[PDB]
Amino acid sequence: PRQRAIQWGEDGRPFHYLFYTGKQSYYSLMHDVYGMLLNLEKHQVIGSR
Amino acid sequence: EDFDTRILEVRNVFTMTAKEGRKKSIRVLVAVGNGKGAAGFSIGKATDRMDAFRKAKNRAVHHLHYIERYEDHTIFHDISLRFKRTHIKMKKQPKGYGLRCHRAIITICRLIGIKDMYAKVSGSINMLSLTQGLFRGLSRQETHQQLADKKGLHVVEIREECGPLPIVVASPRGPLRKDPEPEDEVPDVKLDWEDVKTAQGMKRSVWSNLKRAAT
Amino acid sequence: SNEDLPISMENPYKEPLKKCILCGKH
Amino acid sequence: NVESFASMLRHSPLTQMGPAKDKLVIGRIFHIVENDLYIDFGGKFHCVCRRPEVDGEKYQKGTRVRLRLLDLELTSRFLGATTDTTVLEANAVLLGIQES
Amino acid sequence: AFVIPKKNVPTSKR
Amino acid sequence: EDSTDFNDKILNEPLKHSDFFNVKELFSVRSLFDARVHLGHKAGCRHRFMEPYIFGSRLDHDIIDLEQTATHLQLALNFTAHMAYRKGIILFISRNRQFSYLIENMARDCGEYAHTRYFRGGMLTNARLLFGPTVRLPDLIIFLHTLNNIFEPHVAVRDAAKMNIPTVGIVDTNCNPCLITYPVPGNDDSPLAVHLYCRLFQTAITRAKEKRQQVEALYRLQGQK
Amino acid sequence: KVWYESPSLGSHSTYKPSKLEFLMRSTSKKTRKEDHARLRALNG
Amino acid sequence: AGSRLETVGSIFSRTRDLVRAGVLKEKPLWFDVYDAFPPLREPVFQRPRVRYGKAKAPIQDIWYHEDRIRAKFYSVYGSGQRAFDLFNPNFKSTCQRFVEKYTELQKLGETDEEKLFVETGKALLAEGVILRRVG
Ligand code: FES
Ligand SMILES: [Mg+2]
Repeated sequence: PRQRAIQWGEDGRPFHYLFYTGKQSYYSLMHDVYGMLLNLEKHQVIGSR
Repeated sequence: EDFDTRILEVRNVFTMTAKEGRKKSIRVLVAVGNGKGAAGFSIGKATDRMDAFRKAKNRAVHHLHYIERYEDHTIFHDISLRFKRTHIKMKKQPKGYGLRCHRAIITICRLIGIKDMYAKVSGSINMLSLTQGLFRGLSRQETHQQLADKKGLHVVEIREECGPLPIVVASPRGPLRKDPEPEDEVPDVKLDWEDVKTAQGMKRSVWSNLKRAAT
Repeated sequence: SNEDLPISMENPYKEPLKKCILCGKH
Repeated sequence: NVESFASMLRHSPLTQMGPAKDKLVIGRIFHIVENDLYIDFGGKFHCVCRRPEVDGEKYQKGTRVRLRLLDLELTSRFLGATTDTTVLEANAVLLGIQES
Repeated sequence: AFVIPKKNVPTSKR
Repeated sequence: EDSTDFNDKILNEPLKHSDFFNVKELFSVRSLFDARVHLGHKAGCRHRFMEPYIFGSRLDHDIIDLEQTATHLQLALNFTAHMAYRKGIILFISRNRQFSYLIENMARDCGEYAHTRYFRGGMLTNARLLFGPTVRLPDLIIFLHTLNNIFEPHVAVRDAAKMNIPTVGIVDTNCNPCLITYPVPGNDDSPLAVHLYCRLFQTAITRAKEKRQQVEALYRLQGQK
Repeated sequence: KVWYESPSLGSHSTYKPSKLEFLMRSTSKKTRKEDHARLRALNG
Repeated sequence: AGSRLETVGSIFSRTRDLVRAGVLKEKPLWFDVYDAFPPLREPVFQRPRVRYGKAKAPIQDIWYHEDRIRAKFYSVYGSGQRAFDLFNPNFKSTCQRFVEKYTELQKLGETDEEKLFVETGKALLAEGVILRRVG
């Protein structure tokens, strides 16, 4: 089974700024999507599931 | 390794359950301490008595109080407090007095490192109230240095064995006041009738001052 | 001391209390 | 000769306004959710006003508008409460757009 | 100091 | 032999100066006043432990004394800069969703950490189980909002004290500063106030990290020769 | 308060009775003691 | 070994004491910084208590002398049809312009209140200001 890599180095500092959420990958994705929705505002089916 | 653990209470608690009727679990109260002022207590709960011992003793080590000791043998001043319905009155005592206290207090005092103290427990004698009531009172005791700093005066100890020699035990780190502490001709302090009745020889008990093993 | 400090007084913007339609009438 | 806080407070427009009830203020739309316009008008809390039916498309992010203020912060104390419940928004009525 | 039985074997884990 | 000089020239030297990072140049009572930091909640929402930090009530709206905020903010920024200098882990926490995106970006930009999402029970008090026995917890937690969405204290305020973590926190007039190590009375609602705080902390943290690199680099060049 | 209970910890929470809230809800969640009150009073 | 008794003292006192007792082998990274630059108040848990009887908060209402002039101006002339611009830190409303003129005329020695208010309205009308009496 795919194994998550270490989430910190030797000094103990986590690599990702959302480490302490416990869901850094999920919240990093929500953070990226929420940011895109904002930039659009500043600027302004059958075959897929 | 520096910490010792002592059991204070082992109880069988019986829970009525929707489908399984009366079930039996264990509630344990244990105290931990290193004998140098650091001590704590924790409750442990489990179906087995030995799992409760592990939970209580391991949890207590993360809830340690620090207790200040006068000359590393007694408390800094007389402590009288009530926790819920349990009253605990503790008296500062000189070296060689030993621990003349409730057996549970004796156990806890050896973990904290207090060698000489008198304590009297009144009202409800509930082990849990006594334990946390004891730790609350011992953790809120003002040391002599704090008294000197708070009042900006010298703390001078008068010992009858040393006669009239004044022994300064604490001096304020900040400036030293020049105005003497007001001398109220009569203090408005509340007194304990048990303490007063003893000093007046009117306290008669066959159980007081009995010969007991070294504690 | 300082001229811009607040001054103690009664609320100058306070509104009058409400009155019933018959307040002040026999 | 450094201005003190007491001086800043005395001469601030928000202090000089007095009570906020029935006061006309200029706001700025900074966030829009469907037909809900979030308008900042210089106070602690923004107000939320529904897009007017007439000239609704003129109200966009950054559009400056005229408001009639009612309360700077909507708060009320409910029975059995030790403190006040606040909705964290001001109460204001949207009148229209400000133009030069 | 005294002995309490050891709680579990660490290998009994993922 | 060489470690004591390292810790003395790098770790102990900054602690001998009143403002080693010059964080007083980052703000002024006027700059705070323009960001509406003095605006507090209504008197009916006032917490009694916030009365020391309140200038008064202007028509039932509490005003925060910016003279105190300036002194408290100086202490909070100085502590935060020193912890960044020492390479401490700084975690920003806030549940105000109006500023979740802003705060998360400020953390990433300064090289620190943000937790603006739902705070799960035991993130700090049970971190070894949730993350692993070798997990390193934060050395400093900075609250831009100390209350959760139901107007109660953020659980991390209590849990930070349990784990002996110092806390910096913006405390509005309805907040409880008792357990916050370095409280900073200020408006936590206005976008201008929150944006200001993020600039100050981001700048204080970034300056301290560059100062740490400068000193280390100088200490090495001089060491060889 | 009265015999009618008002001790709810989240008394300051903003009541949001909408169709979208029902979909974004924990399936485990069950109605609290004073949760029916708002429904009984909103229907009135 | 540590202490999670967040209601017993402060993180500094609890950490300082356990360091002395030898319970904590090393000081935490923040301890030396706290020692050098401590907060104004030591962070000790306190339980907020409710006031009863004759106990009242010391917070005082913020008032100024000119507020009396503002209350009368709003009563007599109402709020100006001009809109407040609270973004401009130097904005001056019709009331503030009235207050400044009222203050100037008072410094010229006039002391009557009803007379000092009528002369102020005339001065502004001469300057072109619109003052529509509410009633
Ligand atoms: S309000 Fe009814 S008599 Fe005055
Ligand atoms: Mg606030």
